[PDB]
Amino acid sequence: RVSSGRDLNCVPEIADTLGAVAKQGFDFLCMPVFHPRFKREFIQEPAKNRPGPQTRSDLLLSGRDWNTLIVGKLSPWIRPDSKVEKIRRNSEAAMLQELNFGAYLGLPAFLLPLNQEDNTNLARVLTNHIHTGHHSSMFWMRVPLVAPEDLRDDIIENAPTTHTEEYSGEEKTWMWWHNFRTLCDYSKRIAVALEIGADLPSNHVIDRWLGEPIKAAILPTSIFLTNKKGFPVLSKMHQRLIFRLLKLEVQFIITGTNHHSEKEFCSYLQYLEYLSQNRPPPNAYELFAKGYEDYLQSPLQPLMDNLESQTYEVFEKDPIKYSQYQQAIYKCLLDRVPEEEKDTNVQVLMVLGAGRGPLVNASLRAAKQADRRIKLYAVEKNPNAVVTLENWQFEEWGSQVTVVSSDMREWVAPEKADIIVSELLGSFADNELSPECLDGAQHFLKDDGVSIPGEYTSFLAPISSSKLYNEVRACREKDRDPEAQFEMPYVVRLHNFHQLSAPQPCFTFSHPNRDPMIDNNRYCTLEFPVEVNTVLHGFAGYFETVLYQDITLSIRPETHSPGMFSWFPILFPIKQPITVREGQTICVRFWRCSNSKKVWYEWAVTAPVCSAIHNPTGRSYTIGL
Amino acid sequence: PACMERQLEAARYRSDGALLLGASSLSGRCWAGSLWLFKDPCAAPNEGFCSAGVQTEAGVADLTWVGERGILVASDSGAVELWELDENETLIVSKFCKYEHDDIVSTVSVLSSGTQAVSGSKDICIKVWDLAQQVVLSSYRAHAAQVTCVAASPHKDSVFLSCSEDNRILLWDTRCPKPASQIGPGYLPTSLAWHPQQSEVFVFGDENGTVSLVDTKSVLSSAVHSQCVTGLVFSPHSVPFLASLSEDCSLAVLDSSLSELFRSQAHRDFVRDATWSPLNHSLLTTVGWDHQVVHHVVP
Ligand SMILES: CSC[C@H]1O[C@@H](n2cnc3c(N)ncnc32)[C@H](O)[C@@H]1O
Ligand SMILES: Cn1c(N)nc2cccc(Cl)c21
Repeated sequence: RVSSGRDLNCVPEIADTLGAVAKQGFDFLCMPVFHPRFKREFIQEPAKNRPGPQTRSDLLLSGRDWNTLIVGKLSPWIRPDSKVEKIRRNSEAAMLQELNFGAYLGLPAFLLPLNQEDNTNLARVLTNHIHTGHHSSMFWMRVPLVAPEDLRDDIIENAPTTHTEEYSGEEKTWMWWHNFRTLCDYSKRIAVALEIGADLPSNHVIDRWLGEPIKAAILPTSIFLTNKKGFPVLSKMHQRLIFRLLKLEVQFIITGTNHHSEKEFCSYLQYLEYLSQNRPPPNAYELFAKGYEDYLQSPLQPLMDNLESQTYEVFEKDPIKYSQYQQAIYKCLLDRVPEEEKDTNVQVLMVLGAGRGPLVNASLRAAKQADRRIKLYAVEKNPNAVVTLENWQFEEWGSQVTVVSSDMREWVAPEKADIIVSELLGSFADNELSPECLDGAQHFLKDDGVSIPGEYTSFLAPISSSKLYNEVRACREKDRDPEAQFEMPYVVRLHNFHQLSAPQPCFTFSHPNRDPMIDNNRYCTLEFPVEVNTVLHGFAGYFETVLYQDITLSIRPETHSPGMFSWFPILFPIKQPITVREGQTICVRFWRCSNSKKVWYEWAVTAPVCSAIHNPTGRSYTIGL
Repeated sequence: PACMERQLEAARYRSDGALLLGASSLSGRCWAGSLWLFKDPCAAPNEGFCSAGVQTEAGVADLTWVGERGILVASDSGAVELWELDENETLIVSKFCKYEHDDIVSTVSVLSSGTQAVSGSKDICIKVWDLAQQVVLSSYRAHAAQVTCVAASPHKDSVFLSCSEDNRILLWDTRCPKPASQIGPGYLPTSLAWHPQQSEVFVFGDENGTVSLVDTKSVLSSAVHSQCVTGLVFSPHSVPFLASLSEDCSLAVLDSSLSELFRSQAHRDFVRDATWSPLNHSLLTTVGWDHQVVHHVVP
């Protein structure tokens, strides 16, 4: 299925035109609310005293059709930024008239064009109209990939099209949008209707729109080639862009007349569906993650909070993660118990944070395929999950597993362990206080003990997503700091965003920690070479971990564990977006602070521009010890 | 042919004196247009006393005669239409209707030979047509905004002017590898009119109400109107007068030095087209969106 609409500037009969467009297979119609050539005077007589009606009546369609099938379009003659004062005033009154009439109809979306550099007064009228009530109407800004001046035919004898490649000049259309939405203060009711041309710009100009709230892609009938049968097709580069837009689930809009006379108007439509049936289906991770795209969530704290039943159920729904743990345990047992001691040496395993017992079974399965004897200790502090363990221990496990309902930092073990297995890692490696837990539990580990995981490392990467910045910006709460939402991380399936640099390691922890500098406080400085122009909104968070030797788990996209869908990237936002030029370096500084009660992250940008230090003294975000 | 659209868009005279009328329905339930012929100019705009009439599918943005029985139309549907009168001149049959522009065709003009024409549309595209073969000879994308007006050269069949909202006034010559030649910063041009007795001279009006006199071999101007200048038509006299139209609902007739000689405020809405009478040169007919067809006695 593809949600596709039809753009029109000529509608004789709404009842007839809407029926024909629907019979061709479209979902909605982009049409003008007033006649596009019907200019209207508002100041000077006698043209303003023109007798009505000014447009069609709302009775021509049902309220359901206006709410789902019709998309408003501004009149072309409306020029709010005209250098002529009279034309400017009439355009202001006309723009409000058409925007108010679109709202009167309850139109789901209204189209407004961005065709020049200066749209300041245009932005003011729209911002003025948005704050006149709290309605729910969308405003699609029609902005082309390439400006019309930069795609004109080189047929002007005394004004040739300059053939000197300018990097920033080819990105001028994005600058129009960036200035426009900034003037409107990042309104949630203002999206982009990207219009595609016959000649696509350089790849960096297209990448500029990554992370931008694109809700519509306009495809003229002129950009379609012709096959042998005489049907509309697209170039392999245009196809490459169509697939990129399908991942954003944008609505494609077909504009222009039928340039393939023989094949009727539905032919352009089937071709898009043809491309939409010819793309790789989702792969496990992609399938499970569908629905959570760019959905902000609070990072879990399995220490301070007791996880619910279904929370553990999601953890257990991943065989790849636990197959690695079973493999790591299976590998360590052989390296610690030689073959001649397979029947005499019994290893002491202590699952620190067993939950409902997925690692306990993984340990039992590991000792089986390794032909070694083990004595299990299932240590869990959540009393609700201990009910599942003790029920498991009575019906199936038995005397082999010893359930311990206590905190691993307070529990006094009867003996010392050969191996300790734990899954206390979050999306940012140590964000769940895994170092503090294992350090407190480090006393009852043998001098030659093995810690699984042995080490883990966090990874950061600067990202650009005007969409996600609005998501965080909309999370301001009543009885707290109005800017606290920017000083706390979020576990989110990153989707509509743009990674600005390859991720670099941030924080690393080793277990067992033998160092006399036992101190989990960290201060790291990272410098990211940026090879494009963009706006910085936040930093993506990932992590890698070493279970045992070569057995590893990772959410770092380059080294991501295949099939393991049970971890989403974390996001450290920033208060004000930062502009980054091509070639500049983004320098970020991250701190891992901690007191006797809480642990928290502090971060700040120092290049190219200094930001404010985020979450100082954990005022807006703390992890409970 | 019973209900005529209220917004009269164009009015043109031919040789014998018949009046061509093109209207559009710019509001209401149906948005379409119509073509009418009035062998009695005093009978217009009444439909009961007309010579012929036909209903079109969409509105009429701009039209012009193609000889003595041909009617070239620029429709909102993005198609260039050609209508021709029968042998008895009682019907108006459609000759062809080619949908080649991707947006409203805003302006159209017949070249000198009468066998080719140039069409300007809101799709930033200008096309050259072959009225005989009913095909588009060339398609130029020289401007960067909506094409406002295109005017063919009165005597050179390969030359024509064009103005767009990109503040560009282009002089065209299809005999050259690069046909477009920009002419010289002010407010946007909105109407073009060649001089009927000088090949290298034309006039243009801007959106601010200023008609200017331009010599091709690269300046006189005067503030004629208070709003956008809609049209500019030269009288058929030996020393032709200049009739200017505007959105201020006024008509002005200028001399050789752009001085105001006659002023008419008869129209209550926008004044769209103006045509001089070939039988009586001192008479000038104007139409507008107020559904009026006024005949002015120019002193
Ligand atoms: C199985 S997901 C992590 C598990 O470890 C448990 N856990 C976290 N911190 C501790 C701790 N200090 N002592 C014992 N269990 C813990 C959590 O309650 C959760 O069940
Ligand atoms: C084990 N575990 C912990 N501790 N935090 C998690 C977050 C997401 C998924 C999983 Cl499987 C998690």
